Amino acid sequence: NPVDHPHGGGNHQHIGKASTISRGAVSGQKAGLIAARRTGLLRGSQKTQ
Amino acid sequence: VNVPKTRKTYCKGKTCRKHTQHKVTQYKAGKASLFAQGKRRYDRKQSGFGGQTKPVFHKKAKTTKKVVLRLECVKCKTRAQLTLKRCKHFELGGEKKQKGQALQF
Amino acid sequence: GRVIRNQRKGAGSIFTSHTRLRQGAAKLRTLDYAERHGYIRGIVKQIVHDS
Amino acid sequence: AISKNLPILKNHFRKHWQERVKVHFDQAGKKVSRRNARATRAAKIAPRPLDLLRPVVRAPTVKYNRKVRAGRGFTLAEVKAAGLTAAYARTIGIAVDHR
RNA sequence: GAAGACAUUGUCAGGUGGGGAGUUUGGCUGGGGCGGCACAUCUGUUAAACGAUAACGCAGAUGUCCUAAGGGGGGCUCAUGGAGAACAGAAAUCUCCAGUAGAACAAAAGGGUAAAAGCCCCCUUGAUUUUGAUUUUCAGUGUGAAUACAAACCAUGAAAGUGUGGCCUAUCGAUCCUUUAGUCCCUCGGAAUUUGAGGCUAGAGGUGCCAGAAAAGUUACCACAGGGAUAACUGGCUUGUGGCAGUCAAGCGUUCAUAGCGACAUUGCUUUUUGAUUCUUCGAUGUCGGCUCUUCCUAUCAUACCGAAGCAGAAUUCGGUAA
RNA sequence: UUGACAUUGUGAAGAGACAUAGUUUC
RNA sequence: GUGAUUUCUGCCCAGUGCUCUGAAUGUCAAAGUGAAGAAAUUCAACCAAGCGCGGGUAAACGGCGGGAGUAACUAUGACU
RNA sequence: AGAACUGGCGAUGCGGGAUGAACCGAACGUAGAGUUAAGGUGCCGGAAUACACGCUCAUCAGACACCACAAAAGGUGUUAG
RNA sequence: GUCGAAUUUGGGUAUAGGGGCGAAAGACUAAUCGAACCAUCUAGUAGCUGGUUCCUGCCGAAGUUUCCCUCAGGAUAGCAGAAGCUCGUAUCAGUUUUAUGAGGUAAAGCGAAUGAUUAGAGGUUCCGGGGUCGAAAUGACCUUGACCUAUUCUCAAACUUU
RNA sequence: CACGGACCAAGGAGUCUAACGUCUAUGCGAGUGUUUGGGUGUAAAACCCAUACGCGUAAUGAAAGUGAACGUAGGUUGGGG
Ligand SMILES: C[C@@H]1C[C@@H]([C@H](O)CC2CC(=O)NC(=O)C2)C(=O)[C@@H](C)C1
Ligand SMILES: [Mg+2]
Ligand SMILES: [Mg+2]
Ligand SMILES: [Mg+2]
Ligand SMILES: [Mg+2]
Ligand SMILES: [Mg+2]
Ligand SMILES: [Mg+2]
Ligand SMILES: [Mg+2]
Ligand SMILES: [Mg+2]
Ligand SMILES: [Mg+2]
Ligand SMILES: [Mg+2]
Ligand SMILES: [Mg+2]
Ligand SMILES: [Mg+2]
Ligand SMILES: [Mg+2]
Ligand SMILES: [Mg+2]
Ligand SMILES: [Mg+2]
Ligand SMILES: [Mg+2]
Ligand SMILES: [Mg+2]
Ligand SMILES: [Mg+2]
Ligand SMILES: [Mg+2]
Ligand SMILES: [Mg+2]
Ligand SMILES: [Mg+2]
Ligand SMILES: [Mg+2]
Ligand SMILES: [Mg+2]
Ligand SMILES: [Mg+2]
Ligand SMILES: [Mg+2]
Ligand SMILES: [Mg+2]
Ligand SMILES: [Mg+2]
Ligand SMILES: [Mg+2]
Ligand SMILES: [Mg+2]
Ligand SMILES: [Mg+2]
Ligand SMILES: [Mg+2]
Ligand SMILES: [Mg+2]
Ligand SMILES: [Mg+2]
Ligand SMILES: [Mg+2]
Ligand SMILES: [Mg+2]
Ligand SMILES: [Mg+2]
Ligand SMILES: [Mg+2]
Ligand SMILES: [Mg+2]
Ligand SMILES: [Mg+2]
Ligand SMILES: [Mg+2]
Ligand SMILES: [Mg+2]
Ligand SMILES: [Mg+2]
Ligand SMILES: [Mg+2]
Ligand SMILES: [Mg+2]
Ligand SMILES: [Mg+2]
Ligand SMILES: [Mg+2]
Ligand SMILES: [Mg+2]
Ligand SMILES: [Mg+2]
Ligand SMILES: [Mg+2]
Ligand SMILES: [Mg+2]
Ligand SMILES: [Mg+2]
Ligand SMILES: [Mg+2]
Ligand SMILES: [Mg+2]
Ligand SMILES: [Mg+2]
Ligand SMILES: [Mg+2]
Ligand SMILES: [Mg+2]
Ligand SMILES: [Mg+2]
Ligand SMILES: [Mg+2]
Ligand SMILES: [Mg+2]
Ligand SMILES: [Mg+2]
Ligand SMILES: [Mg+2]
Ligand SMILES: [Mg+2]
Ligand SMILES: [Mg+2]
Ligand SMILES: [Mg+2]
Ligand SMILES: [Mg+2]
Ligand SMILES: [Mg+2]
Ligand SMILES: [Mg+2]
Ligand SMILES: [Mg+2]
Ligand SMILES: [Mg+2]
Ligand SMILES: [Mg+2]
Ligand SMILES: [Mg+2]
Ligand SMILES: [Mg+2]
Ligand SMILES: [Mg+2]
Ligand SMILES: [Mg+2]
Ligand SMILES: [Mg+2]
Ligand SMILES: [Mg+2]
Ligand SMILES: [Mg+2]
Ligand SMILES: [Mg+2]
Ligand SMILES: [Mg+2]
Ligand SMILES: [Mg+2]
Ligand SMILES: [Mg+2]
Ligand SMILES: [Mg+2]
Ligand SMILES: [Mg+2]
Ligand SMILES: [Mg+2]
Ligand SMILES: [Mg+2]
Ligand SMILES: [Mg+2]
Ligand SMILES: [Mg+2]
Ligand SMILES: [Mg+2]
Ligand SMILES: [Mg+2]
Ligand SMILES: [Mg+2]
Ligand SMILES: [Mg+2]
Ligand SMILES: [Mg+2]
Ligand SMILES: [Mg+2]
Ligand SMILES: [Mg+2]
Ligand SMILES: [Mg+2]
Ligand SMILES: [Mg+2]
Ligand SMILES: [Mg+2]
Ligand SMILES: [Mg+2]
Ligand SMILES: [Mg+2]
Ligand SMILES: [Mg+2]
Ligand SMILES: [Mg+2]
Ligand SMILES: [Mg+2]
Ligand SMILES: [Mg+2]
Ligand SMILES: [Mg+2]
Ligand SMILES: [Mg+2]
Ligand SMILES: [Mg+2]
Repeated sequence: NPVDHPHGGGNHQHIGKASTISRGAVSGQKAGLIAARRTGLLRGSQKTQ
Repeated sequence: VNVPKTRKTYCKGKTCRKHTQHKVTQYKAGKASLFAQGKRRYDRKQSGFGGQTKPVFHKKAKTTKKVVLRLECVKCKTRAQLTLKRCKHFELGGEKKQKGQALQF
Repeated sequence: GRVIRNQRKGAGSIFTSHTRLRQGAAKLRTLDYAERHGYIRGIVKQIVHDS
Repeated sequence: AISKNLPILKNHFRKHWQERVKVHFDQAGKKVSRRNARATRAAKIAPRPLDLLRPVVRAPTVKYNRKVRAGRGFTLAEVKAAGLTAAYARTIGIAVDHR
């Protein structure tokens, strides 16, 4: 439920706002993809060039 | 409206005290100045904690402002405010109305 | 509302590491005179699971 | 809370003023007490009087300078002129004021 | 050993900060909401021939527009029509006749107006200065608007005159604070000069919820004080709508208004339709349907006895006494 | 989080001024 | 976040967020600087992060059109 | 549901309208006698089963303002025109 | 339902109220949970609901005006009481009469203005359209329109002389 | 067919205070107010009192400031006595 979490509540389950949260966010706010500089399925070879 | 850039009217200035020619111009403002007692009291009232400490107007309804003429006696220097009805369009430049002319092209 | 789960973690009450069975911390030898001028020999005496 | 043609009042009773009411029921008592003190001081203080010689002095400000009023003590000057030092004058029931 | 006057910490400053705090989230209303504004106003009507007068009554209008569309003076006469003149036609520009306004005067409407209040021209800034009285609205407060004078200075006209904005009836704004104009005037309290600041008089910056707070949502997790001044359910008035029944008889029915029907009209009844109302109940009168069981009504589906038929018989339809 | 000031000292090269001596500042 | 396995997992970075070896003469605090002033003060320049500009990102939040015609009956519409 | 003028009810009993806030009559100290209002007088029920001229017969008669409903349309019932 | 494990369970121990704890129900946190319990601030505020204690005598209302984040509340005026005070035939009046004004409702009117509305009759065209004669006509003849004249039936809250 | 009220005792709600408006009674009157205090006492009483102070006797201006007789302290009209 909302009391518990930024993600809580709503009549369907859903995040309702980008789950990529800023570095400068505050305690209580940082849930999900913190400081995420990209997101989505990683295509193609990784490995540090 | 368009009103004349000059105007012959009453001047109350002890020496003048008659009808003299005035230059017409349009009153503006006046920069704020801190050190007005109001700004001084406000500035203190807002220091420390407590947030906005005075009201802040939002429910605006007018879409005009009474225009005010500055009238200056070319002789006796002294000035005289006079205030016009609410209008939307004020010029005091020129272009007087013309007799009975056709519409152009 | 409430303090969320990932904040409660930090006060480590029910959240501290379960430690009872652990062998002890893993560590190289203190860097003494032997190890930094020569070498010193040991025997591995037991290799052992650490919970 | 505003009505009739009444004067506008300013009764400051918005604090817990009942916690600070001093009603002098002890007027008569303190008076007695006060009088007893004086009889005691008189008796202790042997033949001396109950008070010190105080000087004339002209009162301050445009409002009272018409009148003259008992001062505090006597100025190092006045004492000197009256043929005595201040240290003594003090032991003789005379008030002296260095300022 | 690493690190190094950098980190760190201390104080101010800018950014960010529903993680958290505190708060707010108009009114009228045939419930409330959505809508509209009857919330500040104007014209005509409702309005019952003085004045006043209500509804979410009726037909409209207002938050502007004008250096002339204000002020003065002279001259002129308008809408429309008839009869006339090359190109010229329904309509171009010319002339004469008729012409009470049938036009025009920013705008809503209503009043008003003809040597004008309209149209053309001439000269202009009285749309100015001071501060009172008065009428409407009214509390006989304010505001808005307006009236007639006093005291100036002007304009126009030969002049009497007229002119204190717009022919009249609408077109708008407190206290605090800011800003400007005014007199060169008062104060800064130990005494002065100078900046600065503060007063006094008159304006501008605005509150349209218009006598004038600074204000987003959600709650079906919900709470309180109340309300039958107020909705949802029975019940009451109503009966538009729904349902049922008539009168007239043009038609339908091969022929033939009325066997059976029945247009245009028109009179009713009913209260198992739905509306309309909001009288009772919000310190509670347990929703929908079904089950069970009683009783009642009749606008009768069957059963008894009848009358009618476009009733040969059989079948059916119409009607009566009948629950 | 970002800046300034204080904690804050010592050399050296290079810039910056009285306008190409060294007190000063980056 | 999604929810065993199997199989698949498309297009969209304009928006809201997140994020970057980006650019820079736009905005921009306190201190410090300069200028005027008898000073209080006023003005100006410089100027951190941020913002604005540029780039990345959907297994981030989320999104994934409307009208008009067109085939030898009609219908339908691959096609425009 | 909403206005105008008056009069009421609310705030008010009493007599009448059976009953009823508002209608009719009439406004109130405690009582005696008389006379009335509005409304009544077969019996309930105080008070003429009074007088007088007509009309009306209903196998769903009718019966007194407000008021507790009935219409168009019909009758060779009967009445007077 | 499950019953050999993400099993059941004792004691000890830790976590405390905008806090904990939560395989997530706003669940659980000592019959208390969408913020526990205890005391105090605290007799919290209440335009709202309830109640408000003897008798008789006299007088006796309002639900309307204006302003209000006003609409279950106030302020203002009115209506009411009390106290009287200055006077006294005096001056007074929810009335009439007489004289002199104002008014545009009811009625009325529409062969009177504006606006509606039924019917004909008579006129008028170099000029609205058709049609016959036509080479055409600013020609003639019918035709139907409008307009005009004198008539006719009917109407008005936002029409009107009266 | 709105609410409280089964019954009975006892308790149970416009108070006190600060500062006020009108009215009235009383004292004194251009004044008035003894009670902070002092004196004194038969001791919280009653009796007595000096200096101040408060309100009043002056107003009006934002202020600096100025500051109430032309006159029988006026004329006119009504006025009880
Ligand atoms: C809107 C702006 C300000 C407004 C006014 O200063 C608001 C103030 C009014 C007041 O008395 N006290 C306050 O706290 C707010 C005003 O007069 C306008 C013309 C100009
Ligand atoms: Mg949240
Ligand atoms: Mg969020
Ligand atoms: Mg959610
Ligand atoms: Mg989801
Ligand atoms: Mg000057
Ligand atoms: Mg540990
Ligand atoms: Mg006090
Ligand atoms: Mg208080
Ligand atoms: Mg004590
Ligand atoms: Mg002494
Ligand atoms: Mg440091
Ligand atoms: Mg926040
Ligand atoms: Mg919050
Ligand atoms: Mg509302
Ligand atoms: Mg409301
Ligand atoms: Mg409604
Ligand atoms: Mg609405
Ligand atoms: Mg209303
Ligand atoms: Mg209003
Ligand atoms: Mg207005
Ligand atoms: Mg007005
Ligand atoms: Mg009238
Ligand atoms: Mg009125
Ligand atoms: Mg007009
Ligand atoms: Mg004339
Ligand atoms: Mg003007
Ligand atoms: Mg006022
Ligand atoms: Mg006025
Ligand atoms: Mg004009
Ligand atoms: Mg000035
Ligand atoms: Mg000075
Ligand atoms: Mg001074
Ligand atoms: Mg000083
Ligand atoms: Mg000066
Ligand atoms: Mg000065
Ligand atoms: Mg308002
Ligand atoms: Mg208002
Ligand atoms: Mg608001
Ligand atoms: Mg809320
Ligand atoms: Mg019905
Ligand atoms: Mg019906
Ligand atoms: Mg019907
Ligand atoms: Mg017929
Ligand atoms: Mg037949
Ligand atoms: Mg036939
Ligand atoms: Mg039915
Ligand atoms: Mg009701
Ligand atoms: Mg109901
Ligand atoms: Mg209820
Ligand atoms: Mg009940
Ligand atoms: Mg019950
Ligand atoms: Mg029951
Ligand atoms: Mg029957
Ligand atoms: Mg039969
Ligand atoms: Mg037949
Ligand atoms: Mg039966
Ligand atoms: Mg029966
Ligand atoms: Mg029966
Ligand atoms: Mg740094
Ligand atoms: Mg995901
Ligand atoms: Mg799941
Ligand atoms: Mg997982
Ligand atoms: Mg694909
Ligand atoms: Mg593509
Ligand atoms: Mg995108
Ligand atoms: Mg700066
Ligand atoms: Mg999107
Ligand atoms: Mg009556
Ligand atoms: Mg009552
Ligand atoms: Mg009565
Ligand atoms: Mg009776
Ligand atoms: Mg009856
Ligand atoms: Mg009986
Ligand atoms: Mg009898
Ligand atoms: Mg008899
Ligand atoms: Mg009758
Ligand atoms: Mg008959
Ligand atoms: Mg919290
Ligand atoms: Mg709390
Ligand atoms: Mg805590
Ligand atoms: Mg839930
Ligand atoms: Mg408990
Ligand atoms: Mg529990
Ligand atoms: Mg209480
Ligand atoms: Mg309480
Ligand atoms: Mg209320
Ligand atoms: Mg009486
Ligand atoms: Mg208000
Ligand atoms: Mg009210
Ligand atoms: Mg009530
Ligand atoms: Mg009229
Ligand atoms: Mg009329
Ligand atoms: Mg009439
Ligand atoms: Mg007439
Ligand atoms: Mg007519
Ligand atoms: Mg109740
Ligand atoms: Mg009960
Ligand atoms: Mg008792
Ligand atoms: Mg004695
Ligand atoms: Mg004693
Ligand atoms: Mg004595
Ligand atoms: Mg003394
Ligand atoms: Mg005084
Ligand atoms: Mg003075
Ligand atoms: Mg002077
Ligand atoms: Mg005279």
